[PDB]
Amino acid sequence: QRQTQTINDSWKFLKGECTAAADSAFDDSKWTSIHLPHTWNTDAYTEKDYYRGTGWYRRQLTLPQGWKEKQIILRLDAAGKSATIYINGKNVGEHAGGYTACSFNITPFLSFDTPNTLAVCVDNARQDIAPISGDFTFFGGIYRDVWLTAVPNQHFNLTNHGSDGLFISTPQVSEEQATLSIRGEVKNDAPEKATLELTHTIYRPDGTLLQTLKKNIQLKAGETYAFSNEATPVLKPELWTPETPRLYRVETTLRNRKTKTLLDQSNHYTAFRWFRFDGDEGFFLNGKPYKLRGICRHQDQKPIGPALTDEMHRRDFLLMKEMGANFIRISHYPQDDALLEMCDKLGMLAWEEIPIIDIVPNTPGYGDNCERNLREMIRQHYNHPSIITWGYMNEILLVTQRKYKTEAELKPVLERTLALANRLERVLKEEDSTRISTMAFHGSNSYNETGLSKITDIVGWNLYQGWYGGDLTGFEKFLAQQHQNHPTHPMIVSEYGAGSDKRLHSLHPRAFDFSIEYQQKYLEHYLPVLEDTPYICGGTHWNFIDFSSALRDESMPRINNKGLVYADRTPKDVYHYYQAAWRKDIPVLHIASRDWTDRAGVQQGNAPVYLPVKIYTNLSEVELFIDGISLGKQKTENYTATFEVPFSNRNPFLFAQGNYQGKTVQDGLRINFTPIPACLDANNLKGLELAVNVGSQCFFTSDESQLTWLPDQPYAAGSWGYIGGKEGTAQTEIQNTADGPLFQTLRNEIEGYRFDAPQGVYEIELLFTDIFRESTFGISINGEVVEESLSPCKESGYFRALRKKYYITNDKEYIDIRFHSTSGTCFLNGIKLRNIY
Amino acid sequence: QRQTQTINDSWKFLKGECTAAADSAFDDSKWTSIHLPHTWNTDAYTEKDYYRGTGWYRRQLTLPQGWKEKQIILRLDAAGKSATIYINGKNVGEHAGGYTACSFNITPFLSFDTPNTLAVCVDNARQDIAPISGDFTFFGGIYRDVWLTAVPNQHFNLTNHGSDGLFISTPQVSEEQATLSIRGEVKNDAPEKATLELTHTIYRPDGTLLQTLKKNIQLKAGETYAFSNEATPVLKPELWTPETPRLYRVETTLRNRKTKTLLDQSNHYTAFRWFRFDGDEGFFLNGKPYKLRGICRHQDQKPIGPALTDEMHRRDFLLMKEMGANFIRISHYPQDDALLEMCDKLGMLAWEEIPIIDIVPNTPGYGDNCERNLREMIRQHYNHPSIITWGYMNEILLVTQRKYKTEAELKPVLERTLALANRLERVLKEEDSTRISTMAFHGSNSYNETGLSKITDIVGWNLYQGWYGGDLTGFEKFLAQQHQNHPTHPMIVSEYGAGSDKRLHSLHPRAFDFSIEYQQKYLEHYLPVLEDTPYICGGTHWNFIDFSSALRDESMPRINNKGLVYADRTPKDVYHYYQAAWRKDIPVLHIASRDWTDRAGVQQGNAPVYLPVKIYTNLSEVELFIDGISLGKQKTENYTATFEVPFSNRNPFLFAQGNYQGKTVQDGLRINFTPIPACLDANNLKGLELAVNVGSQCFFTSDESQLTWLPDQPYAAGSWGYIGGKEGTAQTEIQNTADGPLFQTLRNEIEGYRFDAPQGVYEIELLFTDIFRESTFGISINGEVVEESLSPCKESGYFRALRKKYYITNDKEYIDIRFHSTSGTCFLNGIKLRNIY
Ligand SMILES: [Ca+2]
Ligand SMILES: [Ca+2]
Ligand SMILES: [K+]
Ligand SMILES: [K+]
Repeated sequence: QRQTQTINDSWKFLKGECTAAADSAFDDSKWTSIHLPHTWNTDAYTEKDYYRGTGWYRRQLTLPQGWKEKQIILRLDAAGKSATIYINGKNVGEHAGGYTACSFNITPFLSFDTPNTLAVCVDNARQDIAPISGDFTFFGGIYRDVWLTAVPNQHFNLTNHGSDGLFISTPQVSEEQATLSIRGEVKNDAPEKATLELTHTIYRPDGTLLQTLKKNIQLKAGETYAFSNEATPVLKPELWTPETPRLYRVETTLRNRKTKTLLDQSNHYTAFRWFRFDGDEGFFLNGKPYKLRGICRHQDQKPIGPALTDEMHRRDFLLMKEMGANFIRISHYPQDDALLEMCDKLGMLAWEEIPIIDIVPNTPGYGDNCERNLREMIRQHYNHPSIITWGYMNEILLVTQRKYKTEAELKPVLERTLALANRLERVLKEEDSTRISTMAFHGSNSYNETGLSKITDIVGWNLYQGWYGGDLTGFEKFLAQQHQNHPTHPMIVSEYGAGSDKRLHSLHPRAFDFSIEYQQKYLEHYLPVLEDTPYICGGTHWNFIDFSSALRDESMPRINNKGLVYADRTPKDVYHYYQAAWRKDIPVLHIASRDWTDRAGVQQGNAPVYLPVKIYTNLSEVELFIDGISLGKQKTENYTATFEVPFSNRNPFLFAQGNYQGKTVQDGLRINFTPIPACLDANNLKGLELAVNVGSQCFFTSDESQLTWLPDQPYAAGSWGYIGGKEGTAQTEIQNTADGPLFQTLRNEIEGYRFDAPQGVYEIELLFTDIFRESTFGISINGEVVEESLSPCKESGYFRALRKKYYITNDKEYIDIRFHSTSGTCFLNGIKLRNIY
Repeated sequence: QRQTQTINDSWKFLKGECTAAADSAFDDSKWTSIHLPHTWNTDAYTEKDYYRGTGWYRRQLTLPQGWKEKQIILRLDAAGKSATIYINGKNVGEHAGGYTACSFNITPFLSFDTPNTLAVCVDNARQDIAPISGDFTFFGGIYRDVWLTAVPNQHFNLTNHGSDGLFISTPQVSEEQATLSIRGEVKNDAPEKATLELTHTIYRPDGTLLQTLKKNIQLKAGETYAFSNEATPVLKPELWTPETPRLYRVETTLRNRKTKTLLDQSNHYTAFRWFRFDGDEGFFLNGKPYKLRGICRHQDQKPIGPALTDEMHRRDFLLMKEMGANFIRISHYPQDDALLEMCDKLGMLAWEEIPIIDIVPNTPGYGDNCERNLREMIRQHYNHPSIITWGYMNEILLVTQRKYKTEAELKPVLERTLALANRLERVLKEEDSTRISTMAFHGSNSYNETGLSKITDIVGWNLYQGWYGGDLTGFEKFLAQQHQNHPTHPMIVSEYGAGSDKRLHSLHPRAFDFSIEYQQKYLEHYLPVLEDTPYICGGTHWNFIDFSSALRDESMPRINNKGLVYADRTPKDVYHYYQAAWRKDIPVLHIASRDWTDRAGVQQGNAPVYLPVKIYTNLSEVELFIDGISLGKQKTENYTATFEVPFSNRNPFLFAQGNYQGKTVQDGLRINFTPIPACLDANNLKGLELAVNVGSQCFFTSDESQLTWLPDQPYAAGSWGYIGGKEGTAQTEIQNTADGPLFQTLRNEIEGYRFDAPQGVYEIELLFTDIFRESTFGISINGEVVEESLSPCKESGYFRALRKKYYITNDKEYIDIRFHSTSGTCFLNGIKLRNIY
């Protein structure tokens, strides 16, 4: 019989090279105790320069005596980026690739009456292994399951590109009938021949038997045997869709032909579906038009990296499925079996790819490792009915076009690129003729002009109009252009998204302020275009999660914040916009304010402060209440509705309801509101901490201090605000603060800041960061100099926070701060006023 | 005149020893760029052995030309645990004590032509500085503001024990009139004699001028002049309470006698109140009985330690004040001026102490440094009218009596201890006769038998009956016996609390399961005893926050989790228990399920799963709905009501309402519910992840995977559950897992675990941690051996997680897992079951 179990436990780990670390008798007691899955790159969640290099893993293998006559296969499901396996000091094998499995028959190197030592040397510094470039962290270590499989001396091949050795397909599929094809290899590692019986048992979705195939076979000592048995056509077969994931189990059994002793067994699922892509009418599943509703998903989770356990992969999947998605771009690398098991069983169409990104370098051996990862991916994930397309390149021209400008420089790189591309297209269709090929392009017509877009069956456009420049309307314009010029290339929008940050909100959202509201604006424009345009087969949203990308700065450094859920898998409000549009079966009513629970605003006297509250819903009409008071009904358009809500009380309870298919549907939540006075006097100063996000139109709420910094406002008599200057913005990371975004916007060429305020003693905090890589200025308040010559970049350097507090005695009816430029410009990034006496 | 500003910006930091790190011509370019406040000890949030030792801070000081003729005073508000300060390489001064400020006149060391170097050597290893022991982390670094103050040559004394140099008190206070005493010192740092005018301006709470006092003073060169001025008696003074914090501003001004030019100015608050502690009748404020409704507050915040900005101290105060507290025990050390400012101005009585804890060591200079720290605390904080008592020792016999059990070992230690207490009591009464002295005891009568309880004006008892032993009712019993045996000693319950973990919930809460429910049970019992016993002055709940204590393991290692709010200052549900009991002015209606948003339970058929939902409120009657369905109106007792709630749907909306003072009050929220079947079959197995918290009556929801592990249940025909064994519990930290509490409980001597499940292919995961520091045992599943000789402690060691996954083919109608001992005992800490095929 076959025994499969993990050996994820009882490991020792050492970061860095170490000579003698493979030896049986090496002393490792001072090493770190760990448990797989593991990564040594949690540093990538704070450090841009994460450790790329070597690390050593050691674990004892003490073999069970019942395995004395079995073959022992070791499987590493992934290790980034490469691994060399030692058993008792003997090199057993090596693997190149961070996202595909590898397996080794380790029987010869094992003892059965002594301890055996397993030692894995892992390296994520190697430049001959994909990816070498791309918008994510190249995490090092053994971050998927590690298995031991013991099998009898005759068994199915388990050392074919780390796969299961068996491959099931369906050559023909129609409403009326379909045909099955069960192929694989049997291996005999006994010293003598053997006569076997092979059995293929096929079960309907409902568990009952549909058919048994039997074929007797013989193998001589040390031979591997290739079979390929068609099956009786299945009549009126139950077809698979994401919505009806009908699966047929196929159980393949290997027994000794005389004694009928069971030897080895291996189960797989199969399904019956066909599909095509149409440059004019889109995607067709089982003959019917089918809009692909997709998201892409990276595999990491802050702060553990990609060392996820399998229930986390399943949790991720439940979230994408409850949102209503029917398609997933598994990108940019092949992901855990735990995930693909769910796309088959619970139902999701799948696109899977290997990470060849940005630029084909002239690195010796790169192309060859790429082709092996393509074969590994395809052979390992071949039996997953959910997968309908493989891909191998994503934006392969992006860095190439940035780094090479002349036609002379482009020439050799475009040739390398077009070569590797056609090569892999051939490797793909040689490994699998049942699925579609695909490539993903950044938003450039040069993928057409260079020839790259004639290569695959379908094309993916990564489109960011309205985020990385352009207009939101350029998105549908870019796609209509591609469709008139290239009407036979069927298109998927394989990427679109906008960053958001829970700390930032705006009544006037713009791109690259990273407010919750701009990302919503961007997605609310993109999604109907995807749903209502026939030559768009679908879109895959980039990305389902906020994910690790150590090289990024922007509002959340080390993080790509374009997710629909946060890194911990709490959903952003906009997740429920997708749900409203994609789940018609249930009611969706979501007050879109879980991202905006700590609100502030400038208050005229005692009048209520108006701030928008948004609702995502599939109901047609919704009514919103604040502390019991109705704010009327509103008809939904585009699954959304905004109310202008009067905030007053400090802990208001928001409540929404509406009718859906005859049932009443409700939602509610409490939030926090703090009014800030527009006109300071001695009463409203008690307990006031007036804090302004100078140079920005966003409310910034610290997640460290819970303080909200108000949008900048110009000075008006009776009130407070800035005098002169223009808004300035950076996306570079700011040292020495948790509150990056507050320092990344500033009022440049500022002339003053004024507070009309009563006489007294005041605490003034000034926030500076020089983002213009020289500025020197003096600061006076009510005619007294508080800085003679402040130069933030000479004190602290560029992109580094300075917070300076001053105690100020106001003997006037105002607090007038003036800036006196002497070099460069005057700038101010934030200001906070408190009355002390 | 006077200019005060921070120099928190533009610092360089190096951890560890460094030679010549003080020299101006040192190269610190490869040091770390940091911004004060800073601690080098964020490692304490993960590591138990956090680094204790030396750290170096360097800054350039470039002085304004307008300061050329002024005295520059440098003030460090805190450095843990000691600081030595260097100006341009020359030792300026030293300070011992991590929680009090220090100040130095650095004018003689500075130049105005060339830049200056400020270097600070900070050390958190010195054993001659308190604390040497105690249940919190001794963070190193400069974690409070650092100031420069430039003053003219005649100025108020700023180098008296780091204080403001002024001392204002009210020698007599009644409702009819009060006296006011305004004292301080003036320093003439000029080489020439000076003749000055000293002005005190006293303002009513409403801002109007009440009195101007004026005296001429004359100072020789270099002289320090002590003034003591008595104001006119204040008639019908506005009395201060936490509910009415009326403050009188005292403005003290120094003028050049001839030219009338203003030289220096210092503002302070005084207030008029008197208080009294009675052994029979408790606490009296301004003649009226007053119950002290207190909390304690540590000053750290995960993961930045004590390096809080001042708006974070203000945030903490607001939450404390919104809860209804009127008393804060500022422990175990004095804290930020930003905190005491809110106590005076927004209203909260205060006890403040220095950290002499656990054992008076036999260390030279420790007594001397404790005395210096007590003088510093009283002088630096003398002018805060909220402070009504000073303390200096907390549980000073706790470690003494653990370490020494023989009278010969105890005799010297008790003499050292009584000597220091008696020393510090007279220092306190020397420094401040306007305030009560206090000492906090652990739950032992030895404080009475040693005479420690005879030293201070009042005594505090730290009491944990129902947490660290005993029954809940032993709390009121311990207090009653104290009161009858020592009726003249007035009593505060100065610590009481119980740990809790958002991940743990129990329908049968018990001590040290760390469930949210047990902490509620404990506090629901303690609070009314505090409210209703007359001879209890009040209590200070331990603690307001979950806080850093590196030596703690238990359910959240490195964290003391007895908070009313989490480390990030999100409130626990029980925070609103206090709010309902203590706020009469606002309505309080809180569904107690923000701590329990991810529910799950065992479902019989399609019958609904019943789970308690608690409500905290000061309403007399509440009505709970679930998904629009009402569940009745309940009468509240002890500010709480519990409903038995039927859960079926996945995303239920809970809604609560009642009446308060005529108006309708509401609350509501969504949570998640996952039903787990009691009887497994083909249908309900698809999508099922049956996970069990073996050997515990707690639900455990992982905050990493979001999966809930069910309380254990014994096997029953047709269902699933354990067979044999007893429950076992460890508080030691579990290596190699984020889900510690799951692995801390187990079924010891277990015999099997069984699921009545259909035939198929199942994934079983078993969880192991040996907690008994030898067990070896075998495991079989339906008679198939899966482990011949598993010894968790031999493969991994004690208190380390093992997660083993097995794939098993089940030909039967049950899955039967049996354990077969060999050495030690069999055990299981967790089990999870999925159906693959
Ligand atoms: Ca896995
Ligand atoms: Ca401070
Ligand atoms: K700003
Ligand atoms: K357990």
